[PDB]
Amino acid sequence: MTSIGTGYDLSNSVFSPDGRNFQVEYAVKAVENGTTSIGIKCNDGVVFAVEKLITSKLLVPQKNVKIQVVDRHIGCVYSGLIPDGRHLVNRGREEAASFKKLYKTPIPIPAFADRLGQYVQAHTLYNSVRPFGVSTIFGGVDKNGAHLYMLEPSGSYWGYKGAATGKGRQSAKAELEKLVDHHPEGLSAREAVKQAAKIIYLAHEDNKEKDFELEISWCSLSETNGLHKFVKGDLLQEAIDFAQKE
Amino acid sequence: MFRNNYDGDTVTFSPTGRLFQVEYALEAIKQGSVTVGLRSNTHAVLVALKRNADELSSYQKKIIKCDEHMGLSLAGLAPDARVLSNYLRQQCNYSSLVFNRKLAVERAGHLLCDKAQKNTQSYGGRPYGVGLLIIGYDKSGAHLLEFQPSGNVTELYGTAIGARSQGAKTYLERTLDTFIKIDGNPDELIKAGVEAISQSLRDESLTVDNLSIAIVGKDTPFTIYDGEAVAKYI
Amino acid sequence: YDSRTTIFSPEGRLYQVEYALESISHAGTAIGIMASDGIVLAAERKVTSTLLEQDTSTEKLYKLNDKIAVAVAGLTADAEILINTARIHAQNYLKTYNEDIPVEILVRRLSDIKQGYTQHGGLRPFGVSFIYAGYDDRYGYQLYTSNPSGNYTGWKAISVGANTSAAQTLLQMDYKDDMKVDDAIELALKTLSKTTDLTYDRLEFATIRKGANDGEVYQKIFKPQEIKDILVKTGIT
Amino acid sequence: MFLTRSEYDRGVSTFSPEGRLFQVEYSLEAIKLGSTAIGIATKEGVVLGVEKRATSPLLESDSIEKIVEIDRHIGCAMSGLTADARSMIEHARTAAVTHNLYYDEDINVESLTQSVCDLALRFGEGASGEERLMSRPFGVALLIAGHDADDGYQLFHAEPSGTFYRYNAKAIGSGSEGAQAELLNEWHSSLTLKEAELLVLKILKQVMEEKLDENNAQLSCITKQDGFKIYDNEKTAELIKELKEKEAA
Amino acid sequence: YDRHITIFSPEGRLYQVEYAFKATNQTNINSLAVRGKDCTVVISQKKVPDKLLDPTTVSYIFCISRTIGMVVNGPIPDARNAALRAKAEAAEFRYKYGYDMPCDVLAKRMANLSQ
Amino acid sequence: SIFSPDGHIFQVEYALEAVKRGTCAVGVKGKNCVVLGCERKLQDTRITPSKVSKIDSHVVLSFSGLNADSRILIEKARVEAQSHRLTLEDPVTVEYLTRYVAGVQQRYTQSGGVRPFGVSTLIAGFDPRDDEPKLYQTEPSGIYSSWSAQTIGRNSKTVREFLEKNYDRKEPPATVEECVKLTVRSLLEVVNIEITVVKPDSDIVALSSEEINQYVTQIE
Amino acid sequence: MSCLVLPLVSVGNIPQLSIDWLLNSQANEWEYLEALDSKYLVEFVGPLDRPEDGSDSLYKDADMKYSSALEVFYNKKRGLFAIQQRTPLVSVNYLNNFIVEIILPFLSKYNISEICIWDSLYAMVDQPIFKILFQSIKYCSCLANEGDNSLDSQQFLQWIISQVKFVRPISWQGAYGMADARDKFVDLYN
Amino acid sequence: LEVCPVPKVEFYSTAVITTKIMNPLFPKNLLQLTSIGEIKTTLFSFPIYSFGKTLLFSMEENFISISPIFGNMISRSIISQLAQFSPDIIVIGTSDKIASMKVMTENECTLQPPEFITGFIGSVLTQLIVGPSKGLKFKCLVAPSEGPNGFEKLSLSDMGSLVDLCGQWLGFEPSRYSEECYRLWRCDSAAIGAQSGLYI
Amino acid sequence: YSFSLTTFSPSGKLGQIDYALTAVKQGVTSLGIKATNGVVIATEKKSSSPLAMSETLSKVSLLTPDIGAVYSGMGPDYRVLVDKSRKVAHTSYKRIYGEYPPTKLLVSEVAKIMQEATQSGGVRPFGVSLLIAGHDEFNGFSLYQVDPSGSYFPWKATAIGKGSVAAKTFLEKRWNDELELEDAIHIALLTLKESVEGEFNGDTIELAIIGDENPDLLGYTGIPTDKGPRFRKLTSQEINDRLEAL
Repeated sequence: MTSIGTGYDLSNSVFSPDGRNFQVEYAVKAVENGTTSIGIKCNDGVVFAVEKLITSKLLVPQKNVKIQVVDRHIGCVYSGLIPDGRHLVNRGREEAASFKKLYKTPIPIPAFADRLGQYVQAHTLYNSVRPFGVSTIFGGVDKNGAHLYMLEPSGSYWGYKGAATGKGRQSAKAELEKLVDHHPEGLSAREAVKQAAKIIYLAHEDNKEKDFELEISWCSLSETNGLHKFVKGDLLQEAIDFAQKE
Repeated sequence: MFRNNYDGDTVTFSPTGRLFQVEYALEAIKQGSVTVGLRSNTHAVLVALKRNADELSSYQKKIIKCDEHMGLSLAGLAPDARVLSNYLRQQCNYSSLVFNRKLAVERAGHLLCDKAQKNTQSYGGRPYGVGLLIIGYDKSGAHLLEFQPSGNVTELYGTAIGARSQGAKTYLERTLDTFIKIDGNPDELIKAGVEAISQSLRDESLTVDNLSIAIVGKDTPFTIYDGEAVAKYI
Repeated sequence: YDSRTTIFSPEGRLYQVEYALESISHAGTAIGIMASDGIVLAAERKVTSTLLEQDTSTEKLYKLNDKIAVAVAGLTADAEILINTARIHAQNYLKTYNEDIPVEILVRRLSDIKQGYTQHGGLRPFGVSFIYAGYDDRYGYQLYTSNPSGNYTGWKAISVGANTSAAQTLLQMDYKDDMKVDDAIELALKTLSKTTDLTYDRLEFATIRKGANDGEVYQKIFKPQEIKDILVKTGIT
Repeated sequence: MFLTRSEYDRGVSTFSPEGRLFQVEYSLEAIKLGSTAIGIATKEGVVLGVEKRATSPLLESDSIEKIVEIDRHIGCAMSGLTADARSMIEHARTAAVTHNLYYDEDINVESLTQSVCDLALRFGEGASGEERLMSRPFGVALLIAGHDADDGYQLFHAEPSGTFYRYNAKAIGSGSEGAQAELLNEWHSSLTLKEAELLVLKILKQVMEEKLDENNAQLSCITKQDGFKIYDNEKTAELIKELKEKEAA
Repeated sequence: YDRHITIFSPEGRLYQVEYAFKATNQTNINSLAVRGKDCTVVISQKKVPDKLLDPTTVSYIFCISRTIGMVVNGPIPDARNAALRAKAEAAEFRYKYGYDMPCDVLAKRMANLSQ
Repeated sequence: SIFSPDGHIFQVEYALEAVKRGTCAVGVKGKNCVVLGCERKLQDTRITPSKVSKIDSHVVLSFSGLNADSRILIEKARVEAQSHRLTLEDPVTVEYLTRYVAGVQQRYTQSGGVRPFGVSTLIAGFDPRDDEPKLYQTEPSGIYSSWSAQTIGRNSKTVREFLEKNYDRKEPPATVEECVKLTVRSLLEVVNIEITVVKPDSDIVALSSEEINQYVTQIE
Repeated sequence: MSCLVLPLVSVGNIPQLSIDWLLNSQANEWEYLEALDSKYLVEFVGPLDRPEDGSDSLYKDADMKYSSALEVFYNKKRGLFAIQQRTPLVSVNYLNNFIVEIILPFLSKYNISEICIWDSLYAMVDQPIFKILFQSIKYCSCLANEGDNSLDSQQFLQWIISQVKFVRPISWQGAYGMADARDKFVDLYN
Repeated sequence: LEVCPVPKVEFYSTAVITTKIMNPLFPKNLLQLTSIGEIKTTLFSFPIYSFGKTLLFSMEENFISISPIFGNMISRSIISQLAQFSPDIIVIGTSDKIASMKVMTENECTLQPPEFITGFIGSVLTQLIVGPSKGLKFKCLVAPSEGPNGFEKLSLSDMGSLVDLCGQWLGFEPSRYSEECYRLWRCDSAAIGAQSGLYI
Repeated sequence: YSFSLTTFSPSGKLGQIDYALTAVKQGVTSLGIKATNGVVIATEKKSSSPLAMSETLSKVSLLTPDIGAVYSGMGPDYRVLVDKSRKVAHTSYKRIYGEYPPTKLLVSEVAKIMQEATQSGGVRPFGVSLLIAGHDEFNGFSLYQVDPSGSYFPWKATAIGKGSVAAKTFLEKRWNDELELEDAIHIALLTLKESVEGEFNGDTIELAIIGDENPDLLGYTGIPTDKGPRFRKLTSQEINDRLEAL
């Protein structure tokens, strides 16, 4: 804003005279074209959900899975250039394994968050690479409870109560905010699942032209014993029915 | 005009967050000739139209076996296709030697994705400018995948890529309900495929010289039909 | 594109080499004159302040070994790098053969180093030209130059640095094919006097000649006062 | 809506907006700069001929070497920036001899061809993922001629883009547009080696500015029994005589 | 070149460094550090407007070692890059030299990396 | 960047531009010899590097173009000549040595961060145990070829036209003296001149200014 | 009264882009007048551009179907002449020809009291010295960097005007390609 | 400096004006081409053709060697000499500034901004629309291309479209004409991506 | 960036070295004066905030016991050169001979370091000029300037940085070849007083001498052959002392 930083936006890791890196902000524009994804921190866990656009009926349903697991206890979902997202998850898997190998205990969530962050910011350091074209929502359970994070193309990340990214992010954030206001005492994991389905459904009105498929996962002390699991079967359908009623 | 400033390498976002070098790579596929993939629950099939340079030349192979239960078809840069299919052959082989395990098609797609992705994020090289249709038969049944220059791999019932491929792709959407049910009937799945690719012909006809067909399925290893082997379907 | 040092121009020219030569043509002038029984090196100092410590330095002439010296024109710090490789090359040859290095062999090697920078590697060439004065038992007294092109040629007399064409003209005028080392000195001083944009504090001076006591070869890096006393006796006082 | 300059064609790794690698297509263009080379395959062998194109009477045309043996059963003709053929030829010979050391058999002609094309790719990523061996594509092409037990007499066209086609007859280098068109009309499956030999001279005489003799043209062939032979001036001049005396018609 | 990489401008300036200084104010928060008789206190503003954030994870202060704290002015990802580096330097120092890295020594070390 | 749209290689074509700026060099084959001639102050020339270099006892190389570039080729050639003696137990043929030298040149046109040699060369002499004079020319591109007589460098187009109408392959100069003279003649068209005579079985001799002056004056 | 604005073909094509902002933001007060001889230009034939706001197509002649390399435009009110130039000079040598045979005569005709010249400059003899010698004159360069100067050009025109609502020519919509960007994104990364 | 010289240009029913890239559309025998010359100078020349009741003006372009000033002056002559005979004009060429096949007339511009046409057919069309001798009736066939002038590359689709439309306008039969054109197209470097085996 | 960033321009000049000098010319004045029985080097201590403690920084640095340096230009470039200079004195000299290098050779090593930054790929030249004062047994006292190019000259006295033109002039008038260290110190102060805008005391001035051996700074007794260091930096107190009775 000057959205276009003429003369300073032609290569990564260049500071504009106002101290911006335009390539990183451009990488953000690609993230904003992606499908909506969200995360909800709940009482003893975290829930993930993503909008999957049915571009053609030729897509085979329930294939083309977007949510990924890292180690056994961490989920990742991202919006934007999906292959950048897999690339980042591959790195996270090595970092996790490497931590677990020296220290034996599974990588704690804030520790995992910073491994991804440093790697992502390392890609804003040199003109020989470009920034990641994804924002990533991720987290899980550790010895300190549930943690949920969002990580941007700059390498910036913070912990969240709820997180949304992608095309329908403004709508989703609004519902995430109502949710927060309405639940000072907390949100059960099962509740968060249903509420997550509703939110993805509302956000979809931005991509209303195309059909979509809902994908949901969670990690919860009481529901999955702190392991990452995909929400499936009845619980899934129950959330789908609930979302639709609204 | 503005695009001209941001499309120099794959390491540069445009102000709307496009990577034009990857978008241009997609266009390389349209310079290839059409190929179709489709499947039921028992078999997966590829159909390709092969080109010749003139009447004195051979027609160029479009279908490459990667293992007993997996192969692909290509449209776009021939060298790229050679590089990526050799890579797949190696990954299948690695899976067999170390694990005594056939590489799942879904896992093949992921490995392919990650390799192509790297070419899109670092200076020095270029995205792969070729499209791949991958068929296979593993423990979870029959599969068809489409590979894009961006690295993105998608699982589909059917699709078409290359020049004039829209016709076949429309025909496959239109016939979807029917071809996915062709089980235990490989010649019929092939007929559907030939019919689909036919929708992409412009004043040209399928011959024993230009038509290539591949099939894999339950109890059916990846097999490539060319020459007189394709006549029954013409 | 002329920023890039190892690529041809469309006329088959090498720009960085050419510009390095421009830089040298603005350096302090250096002369070298070969006599029948000796060689003379002279360099007029680029820098002049009254506060400059003129004695204890000599920063344009350098001994490479007992028998070979150089006069520099260009970036003095560039020179030092190549001077040091040369001294090492000369010592390796002495270590391998137990003989002193033939002057041309030392010269060719430095010329090869310069040449290298013009064909590969993307680094700027050295901004130096050298006049080599030396003696060996194969060719006796010798004079060579080398420049950032990596070319080298032998001379009976020669100059590098500023006003080179003015100097060359005078030397072409008053050079006898078989002079005496004391005359070549005089000629050198005159020629530097006719092109100076001239006192002892602005001069470095050296000779390589038969010691006359006896049969051996001697390198004298003239002290400041020595330069004075030789500046008067030739009537430049 | 303004006309501005385009850097679509500068780097070898750069796509044009419609998916072309222009630096690579320019290397394909380079073949035009070469002198004419022509290959013709029959059921009795493959004929390879070239225009020598001495640039001065002082050139000893005998040292113009644009046809070389790869192995006893494979020869080739080059056209373009021919100094680039050095590596390719070397690699081919090593491929053929290495295949025989390791497998006790002749390398199949297509394999050899595929092998030369793999080397050609080495300005970028190798077919097996190797890192680059050179800083630009070659600017030369090859007609590779041979025989093997699986596919008999074969003729291949190897491009500096690391791709190839098999041909029944093929002409490359300057003047090949017309030469190929003649080949389109005149080639047929029942051609004898002799006819194929004459058709090559005939097409060369047409395309060659200078008048055709045994010093500005060279023939050669591969037969299954005698393998690759470059013909000498004597034999070729005889063939040229027979061509003249046949065009009495 | 001189507007993009750390080479001299004709005025003998480094623009990318100057521009890097501008980056430090982008988070729009102030810090101050004060010394006591026997303590040092660092204080920094904390602005968490988005109510979806976990404010407890928002911090520009870092425990570098048992004795060294650091507060950063500038964007968090460059902030956390430096924090990680200093932590590693401080650990290596104690291992190699057998005593705790002094604050001024850590500062100099990071200054050098920066130069 | 590397190729023009019509397929030339830029740097290579620019390398040829360097040779054109170079001093004239020519070689001509006699019946039982090969002569090399080159063109050229206040400089010492008994110690100055000559333009013709022995590669082995029976083979020489001359050049036109970027002078300093030629030393790398001369050195590489001399080493290879010894390697060949060492491993094949026979010295190089002139043609072999030419391939080697040209191959080096070609390579420098296909490696990254490396400039092509701005020199063309004449390589001449007699194969071991053979008395047919040999003469080859190489170019920055790595092309090479055999010549009855050839010229490179500035005004070589003039000199070449001279040799085309004064050299007759049917009757090559029958004596070393004729051969030298024709070489001296060819140079006087565009010309201080060097001449080096190579006879079979290692008779390599550079003519002094004196004997050369006996030639030029008579011509004039 | 009368003033002609001559944009130069310079760094980032901002003069030309400036002209586009001016003429389309003032779609009502402006009219196509005539072509000038594109003899010394890379010659050009295009469709008729027309402002991004559904307003009128500045080409009031309902029979004219094409645009040209070199076009003068006329403000009925403020008495101004504006040249839009699609292409650059066919060579650097014919700049002299172009000024003499095309610019000067147009200046004589129509009796222009003053010409204003728009130019761009870039970090690394400048054309008006060529032009000037071939004579009230206003203006010259501006400090610029390519590319996407859709916003630099406005700020330039916002700057000159001293001394409104901004419309793009509908051509700008295709300045990143004709192909839909949303369609490309979904194909590649969905 | 001063004013530079400009190429002096020295000089039926249907006139076809095009460039050398479109040679495959005119099979020399099939329609029996004849010839007459055409020269220009500056301080180059190319042949005119007939077949046999229709003229063919095909300019040679070359980004590297032939300045567009020549084609500017050539277009200027060809159009002026032609206007005083009122023939029906056909212009055929390419553009790297267009996204699809174009067919245009004197009263219908199917270009959509910001698509446009240079350089020689651009010059030709400028003369036919603008400047003196404007008003002539023409149809214009343009195919998308890439590459510098004189080194253009086309898709096999677009080579096909050119053949249909051009044979049809010329009133030939879509059999022998198509077949003879494709032969010429495949021998041309315009299709080098397909002929090389690069794209399959 | 594997290519030189310092290259020749058509005038034959090397821009990056010139611009480096410009940075030097912009720096705070510093100077050196050589006496018969010592050398002095001096500079001003501009504190870029009053809350800053300038004592915690040092513009005059000991390189060996007998050699010290001061600078004008970019401070951090200087700091880094100081670290490199101390190390090279041990690695290329003291560890081989068991002796500290003589001044002119240590100057020569630093010159090499600077020359290298003007030729190696991917780097700008150093933006400092150093004055270096030393003593050694066979050459006695010396004084050198090293420039961003790697050029060095020996001085009897000189000044560098902002006020160097007037300072060099002042020094030309007052200098003679019989100054004793105390004269040279006095003259250095008077000289620095012109350049100094603002405060002028022992706290805004840094000053060191190379003079007599100080056995009291050795740190141990018992090796009588062991020479004390000749380098000594003057305290705030010592500098004020001279300033009052100026």
